[PDB]
Amino acid sequence: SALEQFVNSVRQLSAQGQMTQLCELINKSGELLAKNLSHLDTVLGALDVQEHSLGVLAVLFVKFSMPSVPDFETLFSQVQLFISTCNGEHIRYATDTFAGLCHQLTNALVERKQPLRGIGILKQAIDKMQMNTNQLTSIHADLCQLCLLAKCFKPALPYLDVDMMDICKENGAYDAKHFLCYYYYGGMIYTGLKNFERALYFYEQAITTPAMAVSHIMLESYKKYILVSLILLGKVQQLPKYTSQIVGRFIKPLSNAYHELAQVYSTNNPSELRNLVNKHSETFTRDNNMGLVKQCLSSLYKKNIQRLTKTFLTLSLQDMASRVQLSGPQEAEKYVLHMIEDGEIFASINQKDGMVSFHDNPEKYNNPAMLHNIDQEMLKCIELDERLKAMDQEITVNPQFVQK
Amino acid sequence: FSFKKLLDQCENQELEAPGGIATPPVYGQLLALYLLHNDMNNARYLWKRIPPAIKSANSELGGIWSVGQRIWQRDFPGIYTTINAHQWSETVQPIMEALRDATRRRAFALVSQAYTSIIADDFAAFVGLPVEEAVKGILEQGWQADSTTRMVLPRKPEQQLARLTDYVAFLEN
Repeated sequence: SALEQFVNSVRQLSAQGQMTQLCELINKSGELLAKNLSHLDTVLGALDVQEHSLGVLAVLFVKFSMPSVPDFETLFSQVQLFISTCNGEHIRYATDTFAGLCHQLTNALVERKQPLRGIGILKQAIDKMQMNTNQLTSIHADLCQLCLLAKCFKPALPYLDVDMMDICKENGAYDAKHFLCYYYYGGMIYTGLKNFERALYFYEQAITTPAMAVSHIMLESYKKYILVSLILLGKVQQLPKYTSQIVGRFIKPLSNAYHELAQVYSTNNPSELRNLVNKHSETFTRDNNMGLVKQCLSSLYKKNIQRLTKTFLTLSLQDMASRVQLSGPQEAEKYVLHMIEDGEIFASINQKDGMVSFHDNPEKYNNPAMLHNIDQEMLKCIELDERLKAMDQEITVNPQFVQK
Repeated sequence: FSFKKLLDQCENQELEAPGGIATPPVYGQLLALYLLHNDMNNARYLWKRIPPAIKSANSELGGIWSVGQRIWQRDFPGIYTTINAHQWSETVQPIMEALRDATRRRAFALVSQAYTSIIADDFAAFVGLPVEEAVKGILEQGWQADSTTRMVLPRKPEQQLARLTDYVAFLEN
C-alpha cells in the first residue's frame, strides 16, 4: 500500500500549496524497486498540470539500460509530453532533478545517435526553468552540444546572442564543467558560422575560468582561441589580467605547435607558414582543428593585400602578385575581387591598364546614419549602466554589507 | 517576403520531424532556399547532415548541391550553366528561378562597384547574357560601351528632442 500512500499524498499536496513538504516527500524516495511505474504514471498527472512524477521519470531514466523495452521511444514521448505541459513555478521549486533529467535525455540521445529530436525539447526546457533570459542554466551546455553534434547551428542562436549575467545554483550541483562546456561549444558554433568576433570572446571566457587543475576543455579552447585570433586579428590577443596561473604555467607548454604557428604568422611569409603547417600536420589533425589552420593560411594573403593599401595608390596586377606571392595577375585580380565583394578592401580594378587603385574612404561622418549608430551604441551603454546600478543597489541593502 | 516565410516553415517542419529525419521534398526546398538567401554555411551544414539514404533515394539533391557548389566557389558561368540543368514539379521551380535573378543582380552590382574598365566578353560571362545582348542592354544606364577594343566602363552607383531629453536626464540623474 506504499504506492497508494504515495499517490494519495501527492494528490493531497498538489493544488494545496506548501511546496516544501511535497519536495521533502518526493526527495524521500529512490526505493522505487517496483518497476511497474508505467500504469501509475498516467494516473495522477491530470490534477494540477504536471508538477509531480518528475522523480518517477528520473528513476526511469536512471536505469541507463533497458528502460522501457523496445518501446523506449514511448518513454521519450512522455518526456516530450511532460516538457510541453509541466509549466508553472513548481518545476523551479525542484530545479535539481529537472536538469538531471535533461542530462539523462541528452546522454541517451547522444549514445542513440539521434541528436536532433532533443533540440526542440532542451529549448522549451530552458526558458521554462530559468528565471529570465540573462540567467545561465546547466541545460545551455546540453542544448549547444546537441545542436553541435547534429549540424543545426540555427536553433541555438537565440540562446547564444544573450549575454548571461546570472548563473543558476540548481540547488547544488553545477560544477565548472557546465560553464566550460557552454562557453566552449558556443564558441565552436560561432566559429562554424564564421562569427569570429564572438567566438573569440566565448573562448576567452572559457579560458579565464578560475582553475586549480588541468581540464580538457580549457586546453582545447586556448588552442582554438589562438587560431581564431590569428584569423580575425593579425596577432594572438593577450588574455585578461585576471586569468588563472594554470594557463600561463601548465596549459601553455602543451600548445607549442600553435605558438610556432603564430610566430610564423608574425612575419609575413606564406611559404614558411605552409611549410610549418605541413610539418605539423599530424598534431593539427589529431585535435580535429584542421581547416581552421587553412583559414589562417588563406587569411595571410588577405592581410598582405590589406597591408599593400597602407603604402601604395595604384599597383599593377603583375606587380601585386609579386609582393604577396600569388603567382599570376589573374590570381591577384580574383583575390582583389573577392576582397572587394566581402567589404574587406576599398579598391577598383582597371583591366585596360591591368592596375588596381586603392581608395580608402570608408565614410565621412556627416549623415544621419552615423547619428543613428551613435544613438544605438549610447542606448546600449545606458542599459549597461542601469544594470550596474541595479546590482549595486541590490548589494548595498545586504545585511552582510552592513557590518563591514 | 514570400520566400522567408516558406524558409521558416521548412525549418520548423524539419526541426519537429517524425524522429529527426524529414521528407526529401522539404530537404530540397530547404537547400534551395539556403542557396537563395546566400546562406552558404547553412547550406553546407544542411548537406552535411542530410542522411546518405535520402541522397541515394532522391537524385535532385545532387543537382541542387552542384548549383550550390558552383555558388560557393563564386563561379558565375558555372552557376548559370548548372541552374539550367534540372527541374522539379512546382516545388523548386519558383525558388530556382528567383536564384537566377538574384545572381544576375549580384553580378551586376559587383561589376558596377568593383571595376572601372571591363572587357565585353568578361561582362557577358559575369552576367550570362550573350555579348551583343550584354552591350545593348546597358543603354538607358549610360555605361559608355566602346568599340574595337570592346571596353565597358561601369558607372559608380520628432523623436530627436525626446532622445536628447532622455540623454540629459540620464547624465544629470
